Amino acid sequence: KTPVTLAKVIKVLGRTGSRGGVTQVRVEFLEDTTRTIVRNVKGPVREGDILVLMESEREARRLR
Amino acid sequence: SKKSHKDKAKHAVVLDQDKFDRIMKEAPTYRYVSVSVLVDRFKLGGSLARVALRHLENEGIIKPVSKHSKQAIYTRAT
Amino acid sequence: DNSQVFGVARIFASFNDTFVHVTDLSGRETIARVTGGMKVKADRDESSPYAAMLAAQDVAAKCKEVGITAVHIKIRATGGTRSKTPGPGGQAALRALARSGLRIGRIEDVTPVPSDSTRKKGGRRGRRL
Amino acid sequence: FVPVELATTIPVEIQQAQQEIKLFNKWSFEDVEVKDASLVDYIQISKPIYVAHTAGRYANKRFRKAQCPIVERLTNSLMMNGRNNGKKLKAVRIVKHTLEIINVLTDQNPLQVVVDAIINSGPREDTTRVGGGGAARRQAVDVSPLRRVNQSIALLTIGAREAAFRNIKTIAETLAEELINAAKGSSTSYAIKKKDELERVAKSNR
Amino acid sequence: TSHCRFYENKYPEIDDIVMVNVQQIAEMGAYVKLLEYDNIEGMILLSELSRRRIRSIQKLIRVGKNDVAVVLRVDKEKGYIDLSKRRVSSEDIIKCEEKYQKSKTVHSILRYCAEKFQIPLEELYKTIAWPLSRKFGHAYEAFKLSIIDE
RNA sequence: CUCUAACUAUAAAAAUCUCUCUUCUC
Ligand SMILES: [Mg+2]
Ligand SMILES: [Mg+2]
Ligand SMILES: [Mg+2]
Repeated sequence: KTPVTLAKVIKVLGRTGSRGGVTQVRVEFLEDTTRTIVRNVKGPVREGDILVLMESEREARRLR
Repeated sequence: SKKSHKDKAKHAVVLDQDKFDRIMKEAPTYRYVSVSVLVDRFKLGGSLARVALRHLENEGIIKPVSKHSKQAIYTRAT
Repeated sequence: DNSQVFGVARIFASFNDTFVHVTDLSGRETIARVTGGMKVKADRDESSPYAAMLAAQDVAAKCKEVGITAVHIKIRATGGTRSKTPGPGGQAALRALARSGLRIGRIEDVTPVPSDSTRKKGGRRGRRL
Repeated sequence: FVPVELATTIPVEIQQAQQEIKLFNKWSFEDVEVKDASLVDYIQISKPIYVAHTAGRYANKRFRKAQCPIVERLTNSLMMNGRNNGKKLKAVRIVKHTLEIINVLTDQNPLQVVVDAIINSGPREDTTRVGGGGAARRQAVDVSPLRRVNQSIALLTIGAREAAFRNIKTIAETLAEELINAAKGSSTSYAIKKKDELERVAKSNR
Repeated sequence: TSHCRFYENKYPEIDDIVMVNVQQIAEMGAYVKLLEYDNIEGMILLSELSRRRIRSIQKLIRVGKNDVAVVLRVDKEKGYIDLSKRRVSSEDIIKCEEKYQKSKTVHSILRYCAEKFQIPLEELYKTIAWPLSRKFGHAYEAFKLSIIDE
């Protein structure tokens, strides 16, 4: 099964990770834009970009 | 080092009458006719792949696309 | 009341291997015992939020098929003499139950509290890692 | 159509109605679409270019790599493994032959095939090495679309090079077969295989 | 021809034990062939590889040789196996290796018979070996009884 | 001359060290 969802990132909540490569993204689900999640992105990204996810409810904590 | 490939006859290099017949017959119905692809069927060593491949262009058995050296781009003649 | 068939979640959430175990509203008949360790392998993610999420989805499916629709949730830390703090998987399990269909009512903390008795494990100086 | 009077006459197909800027005067940048909405804005099929090779100031700001021509970026990333640094003309000839092959095999206007391949070979979940000393375990994150396209193009070119090394299939043929197998779900392609491995190892180490 | 499964199905089952041979270790670990079941690949990534701290990478893997293994997840669409080696207790490893020894021993005899009669090994396992393993728990014990009882 | 609200998720291991001391006055 492929329950991927597209979420448009609206805010970059700074950067985290051991070496400092992964970024906080506040994504907003393209379906039902009422909902917002924070997640962790490898690679550069700006506001307005969209992301593809398999897991949807996983709101992972800060990597450390 | 050691020859761990232990391959077969490393491709045929001398042509045979049946080989001639099969190249003439099966030149169409294979969209791509390039020296490496002719070699891929174990039939052609490669040195004559360009040579026989050129021979296919004697009464339009295969039509060209590009003629850059170090390759060949040929398609089945419609 | 439109016949919401109530049940109880009774979340147990420690620093290790959170538990989700639905019983009847009377707290006697088990439904969907499936635990934190069931759906994770490395045994380190036992307390991880994802473990709680997976166990929660399995419980949600079994609970919906048996018949319990609304679930009353109680979160239990390790309790007793041990550390008084809700497990990290508790929040994830609660959120996951909240999403997956089953309705929610009357969440309260059930973590036991002693009268500071039965001297806690560790010694005087305690864990000196 | 209107053979224009010139004292130096451009050949016909290079002259007639060039108000129709295209890739090689052979493949159309029109009729080219991206399936996913994730990789749009990071694939530059918007501007039609005569040669996938352009001296652009495309490394000054943070995201100027986004609007480089995708076919030009494929040419540029084709040159790898020292013995082939620079030599952009050879990479352009190789991509031209690959475009020819992508045309004649499975007609499917080749720009659509290459964009479909890079779309379906961009990994979406990767791992980072959060493990400090004791629990040296990697934890899963999801991938930015720019990282997706960059990793997909790198994976495609590296698989092409690995296939073509010390093999009779010319690098053009290997790159073309890589792109063709990537456009479909064919797990025979190196890029799709490694991307699937990455996604699955992310899923295992969520 | 040497091939075919040792157990009932081709795919390994969840939460079982196998013993696998290692051939290759790329970056994330070793995806390796199985010698207890069939011949497909299954991966051990580095997190579930060494019970001790990850100090020796090649010394504990020893490319080319066999080792106990435990299957965690199965993807019953394509042939992908998730597998580990840390998670086999000291009590367990001995029964693991005993089951492998039994499965390996039963293999060679039917291999000989299949080679001699040019019958696929799959057919011999389907016909005689599998019903014996159902009757007696294992086929080698069935052959030991065959020496005693016809 | 005027008012009490926001709260997070850190511990793998790391032992030892040979000379040689040289100064302040118009
Ligand atoms: Mg200490
Ligand atoms: Mg201390
Ligand atoms: Mg000493």
